[PDB]
Amino acid sequence: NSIAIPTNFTISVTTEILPVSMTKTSVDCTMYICGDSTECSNLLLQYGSFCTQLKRALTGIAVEQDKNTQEVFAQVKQIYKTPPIKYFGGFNFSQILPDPSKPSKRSPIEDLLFNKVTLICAQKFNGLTVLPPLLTDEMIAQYTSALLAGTITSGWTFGAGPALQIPFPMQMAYRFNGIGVTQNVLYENQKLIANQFNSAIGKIQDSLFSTPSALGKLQDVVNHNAQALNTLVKQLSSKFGAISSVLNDILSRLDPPEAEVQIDRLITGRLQSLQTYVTQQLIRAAEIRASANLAATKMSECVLGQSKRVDFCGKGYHLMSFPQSAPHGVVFLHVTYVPAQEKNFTTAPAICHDGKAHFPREGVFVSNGTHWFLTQRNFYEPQIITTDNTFVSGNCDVVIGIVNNTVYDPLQLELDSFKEELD
Amino acid sequence: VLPPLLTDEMIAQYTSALLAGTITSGWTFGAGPALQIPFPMQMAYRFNGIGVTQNVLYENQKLIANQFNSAIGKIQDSLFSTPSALGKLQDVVNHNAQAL
Amino acid sequence: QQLIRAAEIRASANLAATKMSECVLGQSKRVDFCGKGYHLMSFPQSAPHG
Amino acid sequence: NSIAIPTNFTISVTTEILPVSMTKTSVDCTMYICGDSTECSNLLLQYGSF
Amino acid sequence: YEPQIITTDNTFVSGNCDVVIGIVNNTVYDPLQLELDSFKEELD
Amino acid sequence: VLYQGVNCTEVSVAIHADQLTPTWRVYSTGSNVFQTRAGCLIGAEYVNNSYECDIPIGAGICASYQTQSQSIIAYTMSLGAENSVAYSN
Ligand SMILES: *[C@@H]1O[C@H](CO)[C@@H](O[C@@H]2O[C@H](CO)[C@@H](O[C@@H]3O[C@H](CO)[C@@H](O)[C@H](O)[C@@H]3O)[C@H](O)[C@H]2NC(C)=O)[C@H](O)[C@H]1NC(C)=O
Ligand SMILES: *[C@@H]1O[C@H](CO)[C@@H](O[C@@H]2O[C@H](CO)[C@@H](O[C@@H]3O[C@H](CO)[C@@H](O)[C@H](O)[C@@H]3O)[C@H](O)[C@H]2NC(C)=O)[C@H](O)[C@H]1NC(C)=O
Ligand SMILES: *[C@@H]1O[C@H](CO)[C@@H](O[C@@H]2O[C@H](CO)[C@@H](O[C@@H]3O[C@H](CO)[C@@H](O)[C@H](O)[C@@H]3O)[C@H](O)[C@H]2NC(C)=O)[C@H](O)[C@H]1NC(C)=O
Ligand SMILES: *[C@@H]1O[C@H](CO)[C@@H](O[C@@H]2O[C@H](CO)[C@@H](O)[C@H](O)[C@H]2NC(C)=O)[C@H](O)[C@H]1NC(C)=O
Ligand SMILES: *[C@@H]1O[C@H](CO)[C@@H](O[C@@H]2O[C@H](CO)[C@@H](O)[C@H](O)[C@H]2NC(C)=O)[C@H](O)[C@H]1NC(C)=O
Ligand SMILES: *[C@@H]1O[C@H](CO)[C@@H](O[C@@H]2O[C@H](CO)[C@@H](O)[C@H](O)[C@H]2NC(C)=O)[C@H](O)[C@H]1NC(C)=O
Ligand SMILES: *[C@@H]1O[C@H](CO)[C@@H](O)[C@H](O)[C@H]1NC(C)=O
Ligand SMILES: *[C@@H]1O[C@H](CO)[C@@H](O)[C@H](O)[C@H]1NC(C)=O
Ligand SMILES: *[C@@H]1O[C@H](CO)[C@@H](O)[C@H](O)[C@H]1NC(C)=O
Repeated sequence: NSIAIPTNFTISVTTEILPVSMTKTSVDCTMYICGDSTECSNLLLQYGSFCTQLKRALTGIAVEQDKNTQEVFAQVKQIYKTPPIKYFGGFNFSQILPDPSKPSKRSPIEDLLFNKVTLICAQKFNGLTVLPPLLTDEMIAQYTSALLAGTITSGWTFGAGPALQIPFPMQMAYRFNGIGVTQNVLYENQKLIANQFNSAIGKIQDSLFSTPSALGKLQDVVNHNAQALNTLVKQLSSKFGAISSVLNDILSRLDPPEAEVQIDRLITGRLQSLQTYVTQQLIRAAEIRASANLAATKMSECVLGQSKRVDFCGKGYHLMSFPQSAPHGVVFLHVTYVPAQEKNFTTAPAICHDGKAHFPREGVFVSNGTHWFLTQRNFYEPQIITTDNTFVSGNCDVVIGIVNNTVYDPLQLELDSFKEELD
Repeated sequence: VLPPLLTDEMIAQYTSALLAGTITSGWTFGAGPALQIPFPMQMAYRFNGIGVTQNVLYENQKLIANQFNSAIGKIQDSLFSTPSALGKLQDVVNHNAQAL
Repeated sequence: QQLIRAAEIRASANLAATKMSECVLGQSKRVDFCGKGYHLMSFPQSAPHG
Repeated sequence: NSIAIPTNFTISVTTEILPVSMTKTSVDCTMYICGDSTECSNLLLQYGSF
Repeated sequence: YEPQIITTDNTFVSGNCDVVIGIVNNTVYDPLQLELDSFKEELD
Repeated sequence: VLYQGVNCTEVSVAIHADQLTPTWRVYSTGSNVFQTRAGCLIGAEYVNNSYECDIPIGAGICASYQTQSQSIIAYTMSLGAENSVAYSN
C-alpha cells in the first residue's frame, strides 16, 4: 500500500543528433584508371561495362542523398513566419529562431552547430569530384524556420491540415493534458515552466559550445567519406606488380607489347580499388538512409505532433520538439516533463462507503497518514473524494485491500440544507 | 575473436534492473525517478491503458494472476520442448562460424 | 559480407532497443508492436548475442 | 445493428527473439595472406593499404 | 466547432481567479442550483 | 548542358581556343551562360521568378522548360508559399 507521487516537476531539454545526408561524390572511371592515356583506355574497354556500373552506383547514391535531405526537412507545405512581436507567454525562443541580423539567417544554435563541424577540386584531382547538395544550407535553414514557426504558433495542427493559431500557453496546456497532467498545473505554474524552459535552452548552448565531442556523429560521417576518398587516391601510387605506378613512364620507356602488360596490371589494381570504394559507399549510403528515415520519422512524430512512444522523443514524458539544421544532418531539441520531488503516500485500490466499492475515475486514492484524497497520477494535488471523482462497481467484499472512508455525495448535502427547516 | 565489452553477467544485471524497475515502479522509472506503486494498481493503470476499467482487474485479480502464472509456465515449456524456438540467434552464430 | 551482416544486425539491434524502450519501459498502443493482442506489459530476458 | 462484445478475457504471454550483437572478429591481414613469410609480405606491400 | 454553454459539468475548478494569466469574467451555469430556485420557488 | 566544377570564364576561353575535348558546341550566346555552384550552365536563361523544382541542377538551382514559344530556363527553386500565422495572446 505504498505509492510515490511527484510534488514538483522539471522541464528538461535534451539533444539528439542524426545524420541525414552524405557527401555526394562522382568518379570519372576512365580518368582514374587510365588518366589521359589512350592505350590504357583501349585496354580498359576489354573489361566490359564496369565503369558504367560504378557510374550508376555513385549517381544513385547522390540522388538518394538529395532524397534523404528532402524527406527529412521538406515536410511542411508552406513556409511559416513568426509574428513581428516574439512574445509567447514568456517562453524565449530567440536562440532557436532565425537571427535576422546575421547572413544566412540561422539561429544562434544553428550557427554554433555549423561552426563546430568542419566546389573547386583543388584536392584529389584524379577524376574524383564532389557535387553540391540540391538544397543549400540557407534553404535547409528556411525549412527549419518554417517548421519551428509552425510549431510555435500553430502547435500540432499545421502537420495535419491548415495551420490554426493557438496561444502558446494553451498549446502547452494541451501538451500537458497529453502527458496526463491537468491544464491548471501549467497555468498555475506558467512562470516557473517558462523559466525552466529558458534555462534549459541556455544549458543546451553551453553544452554544445563547451563539448567538442557533442557532434561526433556528424563529424564521423565527414571523416569517413574524406578517408575513403584519400584512400582511393592513395591506391594510385601502388604498383600492383608493375615496374611503375605512372602510366606516362610506362608508355615513355616501353614498346606497346610490354606496356600493355604493365598497364593491365595497373588497370586491375585501380579497378579493384574503385569497386572497393563503391561497395563501401553503397553500404554507408544504406546506413545514412536508415538514419535519414529515422530523422524523418522523428520530425513528423516529435516536431509535427506529440508522441507517446517512450524515449522516442527524448528522455521523460514528451511535450514538444524543435528541429535545428546541422551540416549533413539534423539536431532535435526535445522538451520533456520530468517528475521531481516525489512524496511517499499510503494508497488503496478503492474506498468502501455504504457497502459500495468506489474506484477513481482519473487518479489514485492517497492518504497523508490521516485523510484520504484523490490525486492525478503525475502531480500531487489532493482533492476531496466525491461521487464526481469516483464510480461505483460492485460491493466492498470483492476488492482486495479496500479501506473504509467517507465518499462525499455533493447533491445529498444540498437535500439536507435546502429544506432542512421543512417549511 | 574479441570478447564483448559487457559480460553475460553484466547483461543479466541490466536485465534484472529493468525487470525490477518494471515490477516495482511500472513505467515511471523510464521517464524520471522510479516511483513505487503496488503491482495490482500498476496493472489497473495498464488496464485503463488498453481501455478496460480498473474494477475489471480488481474484481478478477486472482483470475488474472493465475492466467499470468500459467502463461509463464507455458513459455518455459515452449522454449524447453521446441529446439527451433531460438533459431534466429543460432542462425547468426552459424553464419559467422561458416564465414570464418 | 561481414559489413552487410553487421548492417542487418544493427537494424535488428535498433528494433530491439526501440522495443525495450516502448514495451518494457512503457505501454505501447502500436498494434502488434509488443506482441499479439492489446499490450499490457513486457519483460526482457538476456540471451546469447540477443 | 449487431455487435459482439467480449464477456471474458485471457492473459497471454508470447515470446519475441531478436539478435542484438554479432561475434566480433579480427584479422591479421599479413599473417593470413603471407603467414610468417618476408618475401610474401614484401610483395603484399605493392597492393597498397588494403 | 460546436459551441456549448459553459456549465459546471463541462469545467472543473482549481484555485482562485488571481493566479491564471489572462482569465476573463464570465458566468458559469450551475445546472442543479437553477432547479433549487425553481423546484421550491414558492416555498410551499 | 552543365560543365561541372568549372568557372564559365574557363569554359568560354576553352571554347574560344578550340581546346575543349568534346567536339560538340552549344550556342553560348549572351544571357544563356549562367554561373551556379554546381558548374557552368550553358543553354538556359536565368530568371528571377522562382517555381517548384522540376529538373534539379544543384546548389539551389533547378531548370524547367517554360513558355515565356518555349525555352529552357534556370531559377532558384521555391520552397513553398508563404503563410504568416495570425498569432496573438
Ligand atoms: C531571451 O534570451 C536571450 C538570452 O538567451 C536574451 O538575450 C540578451 O540580450 C542582451 C542584449 O543582446 C544581452 O545583454 C548584453 O550581453 C553582452 C554579451 O553579449 C554582455 O556583455 C552585456 O553586459 C549584456 O548583458 C543579454 O546578456 C542577453 N541575455 C543573456 C541571458 O545572455 C533576450 O533578451 C531574452 N529575450 C526576452 C524577450 O526576454
Ligand atoms: C519546485 O521546484 C522549483 C525549482 O525547480 C522551485 O522554484 C525554485 O525555488 C527556489 C526557492 O524559492 C528559488 O531559489 C531562489 O531564487 C532566487 C532568485 O532570485 C534567489 O535570490 C534565492 O536566493 C533562491 O536561490 C529558485 O530560483 C526557484 N526556481 C525556479 C526555476 O523558479 C519551486 O519552488 C518548487 N515548488 C515546490 C512546490 O516545492
Ligand atoms: C472466464 O474464463 C476463465 C478461464 O479462463 C474461467 O475460469 C475457469 O473456470 C473453470 C470452471 O469454473 C475452472 O475449471 C475448474 O477448475 C478447478 C480447479 O481446481 C477444477 O477442479 C474443476 O474441475 C474445473 O476444471 C477453471 O480452472 C477456471 N480457470 C481459471 C484460470 O481460473 C472463468 O470462470 C470465466 N468467467 C466467466 C465470467 O465466464
Ligand atoms: C492531511 O491533510 C489534511 C487536509 O489538508 C490536514 O488537516 C487539515 O489541516 C489544516 C491545518 O494544516 C486544518 O486547518 C484543516 O482544518 C485540517 N483538515 C481536516 C479535515 O482535518 C491534515 O493535518 C494532514 N495530515 C497530515 C499528517 O499531513
Ligand atoms: C468497514 O465498515 C464495515 C461496516 O462498519 C465493517 O464491516 C463489519 O466488520 C465487522 C468486523 O468484525 C463485522 O463483524 C461486521 O459484521 C461488519 N459489518 C458489515 C455491515 O459488513 C468493515 O469491517 C470495515 N472495514 C474496515 C477495513 O475496517
Ligand atoms: C471580474 O470581477 C471581479 C469582481 O467583480 C473584479 O474584481 C474587482 O476588480 C476591481 C478592479 O478595479 C477591484 O477594485 C475590486 O476590488 C475587485 N473585486 C473583487 C471582489 O476582487 C475583476 O476585476 C473582474 N475581472 C475582469 C477581467 O473584468
Ligand atoms: C512511506 O511512509 C511510511 C509511513 O507512512 C514509512 O514507513 C515508509 O518508510 C515511507 N517510505 C520510505 C521509502 O521511506
Ligand atoms: C571566375 O573567375 C573570375 C575571374 O576570371 C572570378 O572573378 C569569379 O569569381 C570566378 N567564379 C567562380 C564561380 O569561380
Ligand atoms: C501579449 O501580452 C504581452 C504582455 O506583456 C504584451 O506585451 C504583448 O504585446 C501581447 N501580445 C499581443 C499580440 O497583443
